[PDB]
Amino acid sequence: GSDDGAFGDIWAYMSEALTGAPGKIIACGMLFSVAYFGVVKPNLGLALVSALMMLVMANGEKIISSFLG
Amino acid sequence: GSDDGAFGDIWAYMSEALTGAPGKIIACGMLFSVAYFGVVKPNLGLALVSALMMLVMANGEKIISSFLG
Amino acid sequence: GSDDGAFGDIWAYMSEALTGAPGKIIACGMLFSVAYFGVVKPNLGLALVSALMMLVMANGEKIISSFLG
Amino acid sequence: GSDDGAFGDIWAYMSEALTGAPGKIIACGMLFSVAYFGVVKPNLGLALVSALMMLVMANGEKIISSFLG
Amino acid sequence: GSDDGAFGDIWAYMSEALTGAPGKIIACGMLFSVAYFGVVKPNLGLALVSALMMLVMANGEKIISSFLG
Amino acid sequence: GSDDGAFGDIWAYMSEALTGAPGKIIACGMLFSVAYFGVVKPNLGLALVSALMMLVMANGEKIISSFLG
Amino acid sequence: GSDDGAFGDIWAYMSEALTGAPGKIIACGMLFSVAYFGVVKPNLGLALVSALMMLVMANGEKIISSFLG
Amino acid sequence: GSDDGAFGDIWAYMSEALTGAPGKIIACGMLFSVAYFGVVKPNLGLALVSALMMLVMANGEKIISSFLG
Amino acid sequence: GSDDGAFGDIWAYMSEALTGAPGKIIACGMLFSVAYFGVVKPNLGLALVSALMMLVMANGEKIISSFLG
Amino acid sequence: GSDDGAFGDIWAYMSEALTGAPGKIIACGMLFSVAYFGVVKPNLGLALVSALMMLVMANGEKIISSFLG
Amino acid sequence: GSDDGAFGDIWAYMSEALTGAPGKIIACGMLFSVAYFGVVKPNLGLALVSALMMLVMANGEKIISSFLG
Amino acid sequence: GSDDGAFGDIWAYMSEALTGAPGKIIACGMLFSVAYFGVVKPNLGLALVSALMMLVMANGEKIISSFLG
Amino acid sequence: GSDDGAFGDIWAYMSEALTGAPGKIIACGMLFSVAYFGVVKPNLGLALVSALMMLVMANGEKIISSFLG
Amino acid sequence: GSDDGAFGDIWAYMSEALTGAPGKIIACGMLFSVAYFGVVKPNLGLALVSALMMLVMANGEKIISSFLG
Amino acid sequence: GSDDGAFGDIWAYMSEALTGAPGKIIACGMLFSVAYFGVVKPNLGLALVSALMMLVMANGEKIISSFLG
Amino acid sequence: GSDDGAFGDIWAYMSEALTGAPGKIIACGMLFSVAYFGVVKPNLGLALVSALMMLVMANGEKIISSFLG
Amino acid sequence: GSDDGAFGDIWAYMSEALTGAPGKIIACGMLFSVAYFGVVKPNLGLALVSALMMLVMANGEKIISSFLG
Amino acid sequence: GSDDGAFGDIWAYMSEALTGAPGKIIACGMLFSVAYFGVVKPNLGLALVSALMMLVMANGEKIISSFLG
Amino acid sequence: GSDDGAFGDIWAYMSEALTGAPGKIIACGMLFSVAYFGVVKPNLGLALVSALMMLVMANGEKIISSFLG
Amino acid sequence: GSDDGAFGDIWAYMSEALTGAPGKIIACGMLFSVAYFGVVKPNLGLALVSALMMLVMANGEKIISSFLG
Ligand SMILES: CCCCCCCCCCCCCCCC(=O)OC[C@H](COP(=O)(O)OC[C@@H](O)CO)OC(=O)CCCCCCCCCCCCCCC
Ligand SMILES: CCCCCCCCCCCCCCCC(=O)OC[C@H](COP(=O)(O)OC[C@@H](O)CO)OC(=O)CCCCCCCCCCCCCCC
Ligand SMILES: CCCCCCCCCCCCCCCC(=O)OC[C@H](COP(=O)(O)OC[C@@H](O)CO)OC(=O)CCCCCCCCCCCCCCC
Ligand SMILES: CCCCCCCCCCCCCCCC(=O)OC[C@H](COP(=O)(O)OC[C@@H](O)CO)OC(=O)CCCCCCCCCCCCCCC
Ligand SMILES: CCCCCCCCCCCCCCCC(=O)OC[C@H](COP(=O)(O)OC[C@@H](O)CO)OC(=O)CCCCCCCCCCCCCCC
Ligand SMILES: CCCCCCCCCCCCCCCC(=O)OC[C@H](COP(=O)(O)OC[C@@H](O)CO)OC(=O)CCCCCCCCCCCCCCC
Ligand SMILES: CCCCCCCCCCCCCCCC(=O)OC[C@H](COP(=O)(O)OC[C@@H](O)CO)OC(=O)CCCCCCCCCCCCCCC
Ligand SMILES: CCCCCCCCCCCCCCCC(=O)OC[C@H](COP(=O)(O)OC[C@@H](O)CO)OC(=O)CCCCCCCCCCCCCCC
Ligand SMILES: CCCCCCCCCCCCCCCC(=O)OC[C@H](COP(=O)(O)OC[C@@H](O)CO)OC(=O)CCCCCCCCCCCCCCC
Ligand SMILES: CCCCCCCCCCCCCCCC(=O)OC[C@H](COP(=O)(O)OC[C@@H](O)CO)OC(=O)CCCCCCCCCCCCCCC
Ligand SMILES: CCCCCCCCCCCCCCCC(=O)OC[C@H](COP(=O)(O)OC[C@@H](O)CO)OC(=O)CCCCCCCCCCCCCCC
Ligand SMILES: CCCCCCCCCCCCCCCC(=O)OC[C@H](COP(=O)(O)OC[C@@H](O)CO)OC(=O)CCCCCCCCCCCCCCC
Ligand SMILES: CCCCCCCCCCCCCCCC(=O)OC[C@H](COP(=O)(O)OC[C@@H](O)CO)OC(=O)CCCCCCCCCCCCCCC
Repeated sequence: GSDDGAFGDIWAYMSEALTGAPGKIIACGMLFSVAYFGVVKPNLGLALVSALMMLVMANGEKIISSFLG
Repeated sequence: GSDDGAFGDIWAYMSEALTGAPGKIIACGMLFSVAYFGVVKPNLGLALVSALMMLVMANGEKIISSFLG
Repeated sequence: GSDDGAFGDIWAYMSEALTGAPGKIIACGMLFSVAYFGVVKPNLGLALVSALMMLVMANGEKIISSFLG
Repeated sequence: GSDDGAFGDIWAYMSEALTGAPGKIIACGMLFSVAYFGVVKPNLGLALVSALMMLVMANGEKIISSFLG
Repeated sequence: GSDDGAFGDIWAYMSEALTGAPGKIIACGMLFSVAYFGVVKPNLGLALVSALMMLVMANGEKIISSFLG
Repeated sequence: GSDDGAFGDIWAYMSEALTGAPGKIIACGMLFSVAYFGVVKPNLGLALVSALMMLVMANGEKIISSFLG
Repeated sequence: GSDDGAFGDIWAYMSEALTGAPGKIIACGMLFSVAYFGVVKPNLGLALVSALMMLVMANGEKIISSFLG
Repeated sequence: GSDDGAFGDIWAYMSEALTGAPGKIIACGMLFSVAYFGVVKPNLGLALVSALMMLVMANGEKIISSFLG
Repeated sequence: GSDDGAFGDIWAYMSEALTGAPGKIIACGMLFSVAYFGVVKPNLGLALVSALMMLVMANGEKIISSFLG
Repeated sequence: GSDDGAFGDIWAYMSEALTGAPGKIIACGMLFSVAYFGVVKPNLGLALVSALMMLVMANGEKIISSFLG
Repeated sequence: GSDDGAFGDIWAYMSEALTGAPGKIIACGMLFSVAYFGVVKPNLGLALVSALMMLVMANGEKIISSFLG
Repeated sequence: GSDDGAFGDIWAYMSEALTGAPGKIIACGMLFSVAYFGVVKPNLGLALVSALMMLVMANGEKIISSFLG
Repeated sequence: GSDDGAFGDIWAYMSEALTGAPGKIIACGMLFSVAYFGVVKPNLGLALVSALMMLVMANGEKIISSFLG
Repeated sequence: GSDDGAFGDIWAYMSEALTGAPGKIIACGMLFSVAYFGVVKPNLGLALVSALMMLVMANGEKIISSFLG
Repeated sequence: GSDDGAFGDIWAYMSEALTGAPGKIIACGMLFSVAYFGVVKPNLGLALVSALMMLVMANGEKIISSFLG
Repeated sequence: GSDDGAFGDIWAYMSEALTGAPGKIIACGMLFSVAYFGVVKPNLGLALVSALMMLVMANGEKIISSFLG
Repeated sequence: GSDDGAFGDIWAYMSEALTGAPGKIIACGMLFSVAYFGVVKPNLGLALVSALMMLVMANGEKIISSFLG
Repeated sequence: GSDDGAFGDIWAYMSEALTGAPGKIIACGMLFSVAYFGVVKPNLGLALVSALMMLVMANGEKIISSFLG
Repeated sequence: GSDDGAFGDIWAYMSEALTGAPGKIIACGMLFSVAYFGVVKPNLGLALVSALMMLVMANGEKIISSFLG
Repeated sequence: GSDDGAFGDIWAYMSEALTGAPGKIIACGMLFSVAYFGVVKPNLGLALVSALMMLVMANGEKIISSFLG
């Protein structure tokens, strides 16, 4: 695929925001949810799941560029 | 089928955009939705489903050209 | 039925366009809709439905010629 | 009824065109509409309805000749 | 009523044409309209209505002769 | 009521067609719809409903003749 | 009211046809519509509504004669 | 009922297609849906339901001919 | 039933794809789901259920051809 | 079955990924879950279950190709 | 209220049919639905609910005559 | 208000029919609808609602005469 | 305003009929409509709306005389 | 109640089918469901519940005739 | 009850399949489940329960025919 | 509040029926449900809850009159 | 409360059936459940609970009449 | 606000009916619904909610007069 | 804006009626609707919404005068 | 209580089956369970408990008839 065109700026902004401020906000929300739901039932496995999800988010642009030429 | 004609340019643009900027934008939206919905209920299977959907998108032009001569 | 006559050219163009550029454009639109609606609710069954619809489109001329003599 | 007379040629042309080029054009339009409306809401039942309508078109001359002597 | 007189030939021609070539042409037009309007909104009930109308046309002479002595 | 008159032939044809070819076509359409809608959500109760509807169709002439003298 | 006069024959024919051949034809049309619309959405309540309507038709002459002296 | 008439060919085609190519296509769609929905929640009871539905389809013509004379 | 006709090609493609590439893709999805859901709760019985479902898929064409003549 | 066709690339990618990077990621997740759940209740049998599941994953393509021709 | 008048026959027929053939048909449909829905989830309480509904139907005329003078 | 005048007879007939034959027919229709809709989803609360509606019908004349002097 | 003049009698008759026989007839029609539409969908809120409308009708003359001097 | 009338044949067919072929089919479906759901969780109490339901089905006509006069 | 009618073939097939191939498949599934669940917790009582369930399946047709006349 | 007015009769009937025949019917239904649901899971606490609910029903009119002046 | 009225017959039937045939059927079901669940875990206390529940059923009418005047 | 004017009588009637006969009827309906829905699922919290709603109804006029001057 | 002019009286009446008799009538209707819809589904949040709406109505004149000079 | 009525046959069958074939089957299951669970831990007290349970089953009809009049 080609990253340029009429929608090149939108794709660039989305890719930068995936690991940028919106992605960091979503990760912080994940951490907040993990901490909050652990008040009654402490479960640190959800922290590992959130870490894996943040790892996927960090590699989301690479996966998208690999699958879509 | 024949890729040329009066609508050849439209079909060419659509095929290139399927794996181009609009397709990448839709894939990034899929990743964003997967990350967002995992704040409360972490589910990494939806990431696999999104990967399969991006794989289908990458092969969409081939499928269309195979089915429609 | 007879494929010739005053409307022979129109019927020929429609039959060729069913599996030609307009049909391919409609199939690409189907794929785009399937990818877009899967952002929030990933459902790969709609991809199978779209594949079946493209299969019907590929055989549309044969069905029409079989039913209408 | 009698197929001859002053309007025999018009009736003959209409009967031949029902399963001829105009009928095939209308059937192709039915297929195109079914494919187009399935982009957002894939519904293959309309394909069955269109097949039944083409079956009725193929037997339209027989029905007309049976009802009208 | 009496079928003879100065207008006997006109009445005879009209009665024969009701189920003859003009009636068959009108029935074929009904079928064409049913097929055409079903491209966007497939509705096979109109086919049943057209069949009933052709049944009425086939019995039009009998009804007229029964009502008018 | 009286089954004869100017509209006796139309009523006779309608009564015979209720359990005849058009009624059988409608019943086959009911079966096709039941089979088609069961692809995604298998529901055999609709088959029982269709059987009851065909039973009503078989007794439609008797009901009409009983209600209308 | 008085059933005789200049329009006595017309009123007599209408009253006899209400439960006669035209009324039976309308009832058969009701049954056909109920069967046809039940192909996609089986609803046997419309059959009960049609039965009530035929019951009203059977008593239409009595109602008219009661209201109009 | 009588299988002949103006709509005899349509009824014959529908009856043959119920257990013919369209019926087989619908059954294959049932099998595909059963296999697809079993990816996340394996449920082999739906396979039994589909088998019963195909059994009903195989006997649909017999049921219709029994109910409608 | 008869495998030929206007829909013979569609039925042939569906039957070949049931045990072909789409069926293999669905089976691989079944295996992926079984492996993924076993991360937290290892359950190898779902593997046996998936094997039985693939066995049913392999015999789907035979079952359909046996039930539908 | 045939591994080629319109969906040949998708099936090839899925088969290679079953024992490739996604399969290895799922196996590593299995190991992580086994290690994590053993903090409070050490149970090494789940390690054997995970080893068996990885063995099934390694032979998943062979099983699918054997069952689906 | 008064049971006579222009609509006396309609009311009499409705009251007799409430506990007559149509009411018995509706009760048999209730029993059939209770038996059918108990295939997957056996629930005999719905049988008691249906018995209570039939009891209400048996006393429907009395209730209507008591409320409406 | 005054119950006499040019429209005194119409008002008297309407008031008597509210709790008379037409009102009883409407109440019987309510009972029939309650029984029919309870075939699939037994709900006896609708019977209580219908009883309340019949109670309102029985007191409709009193309410109208109280509000309108 | 002044209630006398050339149109004093018409205004007096209209004001008396608002809460007189025609108003009572309209209120009875409201009650009949509420009872009839509640056969399929029992909704007693429409009864409250009708009561409010009758309350407005009872005070219509006062409102008109207050607004128009 | 009276078993005769316009709907006497429908009621007779329903009563005979309650303990006839459709009732036996529903009972066989109950047995199949009991056997199938006992693969993972063997529960023979559901067999007793199904036996009680078949006992109710055998006495359904008697119950309906007792409740509805 | 009567084993013949429109649904005689369906009932015959279901009765033969209860102790035929589908019943044997369900029994083999019962045995497989008993063997599989005994890997961690060996319990041979479930084998006796499965034997009793197969005994019930073998006598299912007799029970159904005894309860339903 | 005032118990008289246009709706005095409706309120009186509702208050008398709360502890009258409809209230007793609802209480008997409560007892029947308690007995029925205790077949599998005997729970006599629901009997105490039903007794408390009947106590509330007996005092419903007093509560309503106390809250609403 | 008053046992008479429009719902007097329904209340009488429910009260008689509480200790009549339906109540005896529910008690027999309780005994059957107690015997069945005692195959694996013999517990005769559930028999005492069922006896107490039958005692409550025998006094249900008295309790309802005492609470509801 | 001012309670007088052209709509003073309507407002006075509505305020008196809020805690009068219509309000008492609505409260009795609330109690009936609470008792009815507690047959299957006894929930006395809905009684407390209904008591709070009646408390709000008793103070509705005060709230309206406080908010609207 | 200026409150005087040709339409000063109309604006004054509307502003006074917003918090006057018509506004109070609308608020009482809101309370009645909240009480009525809470019979089946008790929801006291709608009471808070109605209170907020009455608060907006009380400040409607101030908002209008602030926005429109 | 009365043993007759609409449910007299069901109650008679249940009472006869309590000490009949189903009761004997349940008792044999009790004996089989006692023998099976005694392989590892021989406990003949469970045999006495089963004997007491069979004694209760033999007197179940008497207890039910004594408690329920
Ligand atoms: C960075 C450090 C390493 C990362 C952490 C290690 C992995 C941790 C996972 C196991 C923790 C176990 C205790 C969890 C506690 C727990 O209850 O988890 C709950 C969570 C949800 O799982 P299910 O939906 O199966 O849960 C159903 C219920 O059990 C609800 O919990 O489990 C997972 O997410 C497991 C899947 C992660 C493993 C699968 C990963 C492979 C799929 C993704 C591959 C990439 C796809 C890319 C797409 C673009
Ligand atoms: C690239 C790496 C390999 C790809 C990933 C591996 C496959 C992953 C699938 C299983 C993950 C299981 C956990 C998911 C978590 C989950 O809940 O998923 C939810 C998602 C939606 O499934 P349903 O609509 O059945 O879900 C109903 C509810 O369960 C909602 O979840 O499941 C799927 O998409 C399964 C279908 C994928 C498998 C079918 C693929 C074959 C059809 C497409 C073939 C191509 C068609 C082409 C048309 C042109
Ligand atoms: C090429 C590979 C093989 C093709 C793919 C295999 C078939 C896939 C179908 C099942 C996927 C199930 C999951 C879908 C997910 C899903 O939700 O689907 C939604 C889609 C719409 O179905 P309904 O309108 O019943 O849906 C109502 C709601 O459920 C909305 O989804 O379902 C279908 O299209 C089923 C009908 C396809 C099967 C019928 C085919 C036979 C009719 C056409 C025969 C030809 C007519 C020719 C006329 C000229
Ligand atoms: C050649 C292969 C066999 C043909 C295909 C099998 C029949 C397919 C019908 C059912 C598919 C169900 C899913 C459809 C999906 C669907 O939504 O359909 C929509 C379409 C329109 O129906 P309605 O107007 O009832 O729909 C109202 C809304 O539901 C809009 O859909 O339904 C039909 O056409 C049903 C009538 C066909 C059955 C009636 C046929 C008998 C009348 C014609 C007899 C001949 C008259 C001759 C006059 C000369
Ligand atoms: C021949 C064998 C015996 C016939 C089959 C047995 C009856 C089967 C009915 C119950 C199956 C339950 C599962 C269905 C699955 C289901 O969902 O059904 C859907 C279908 C539509 O019902 P509703 O419109 O209430 O459904 C609203 C939604 O639930 C949509 O399903 O239900 C019925 O048709 C029930 C009415 C049949 C019973 C009423 C019959 C009495 C009225 C007709 C009397 C004759 C009138 C003659 C007029 C001339
Ligand atoms: C050929 C081999 C023998 C056939 C297979 C044996 C029967 C299998 C049924 C039980 C499997 C249980 C596990 C299923 C898993 C399951 O969840 O099923 C789901 C499916 C839908 O049932 P419901 O709509 O009750 O489900 C509501 C939810 O539970 C959704 O599942 O259940 C049925 O279809 C049961 C009805 C079949 C039995 C009724 C048959 C009698 C009616 C048809 C008679 C012919 C009518 C002819 C009209 C022309
Ligand atoms: C190729 C090797 C042999 C195949 C594997 C052996 C059979 C394995 C089954 C037992 C494993 C037990 C542990 C599973 C672990 C487990 O939890 O399973 C879950 C799965 C779903 O069962 P249910 O829906 O009863 O589960 C409800 C909950 O328990 C969810 O698990 O169980 C089955 O699929 C049992 C039915 C298979 C047996 C029925 C087969 C007969 C019906 C199909 C016959 C063909 C129909 C053809 C239609 C065209
Ligand atoms: C003749 C023998 C005696 C009759 C049977 C005894 C009563 C049986 C009721 C309890 C069985 C409990 C297990 C059911 C299993 C069950 O799930 O039931 C479902 C059914 C529907 O109830 P809901 O709509 O509350 O259910 C919501 C969900 O739970 C869906 O089930 O429950 C009822 O019908 C209870 C109301 C009957 C009791 C109210 C009767 C009083 C109102 C009618 C009075 C006459 C009005 C006349 C108007 C003209
Ligand atoms: C004679 C015996 C005593 C009468 C029966 C007792 C009252 C029964 C009501 C509750 C049953 C609850 C279960 C129902 C089951 C149910 O689903 O009901 C459905 C039905 C419709 O309510 P909605 O439109 O709120 O329903 C929306 C959806 O929930 C559809 O059900 O509910 C009502 O009618 C409640 C209103 C009756 C209570 C309001 C009465 C006060 C207004 C009328 C006052 C007179 C106006 C006179 C104007 C002239
Ligand atoms: C012919 C031989 C004698 C028949 C068998 C003996 C009765 C067997 C019942 C107990 C078995 C216990 C183990 C079951 C295993 C089990 O889990 O059962 C499940 C099944 C469903 O009960 P529930 O809906 O209470 O279950 C909620 C969950 O526990 C799901 O199981 O239980 C019943 O059906 C009990 C009701 C039968 C007893 C009530 C009968 C009286 C009502 C019907 C009277 C006739 C109404 C006629 C209307 C026309
Ligand atoms: C006449 C003799 C004395 C009456 C009986 C004594 C009270 C019995 C309650 C405890 C029995 C415990 C075992 C039950 C077994 C049981 O499972 O109960 C189930 C039932 C439902 O409770 P929940 O909805 O909390 O249950 C959620 C799940 O646990 C389902 O059971 O519990 C209650 O009803 C408790 C509330 C009664 C106590 C609250 C009463 C105060 C509120 C009503 C005050 C009047 C409001 C008037 C409005 C107009
Ligand atoms: C007179 C005696 C004292 C009154 C009773 C005490 C309060 C009872 C409430 C708690 C009972 C809990 C168990 C209920 C059982 C239950 O399930 O309730 C269901 C009912 C509906 O609540 P939701 O819509 O949140 O429920 C969603 C689902 O849970 C459906 O239940 O809950 C309430 O109404 C709670 C709100 C009452 C508390 C809020 C009051 C403040 C708002 C109103 C203030 C006045 C507004 C005036 C506007 C003009
Ligand atoms: C006087 C005492 C304090 C007032 C009450 C406190 C506020 C109560 C609101 C929350 C209650 C939540 C439970 C409700 C239960 C509920 O279901 O509510 C339903 C109602 C309708 O909301 P939607 O249309 O979002 O609902 C869609 C569905 O959920 C239908 O309910 O919700 C609201 O009105 C929320 C908006 C109020 C909050 C927005 C206020 C700000 C906008 C107005 C500002 C002034 C505009 C002036 C223009 C001139």
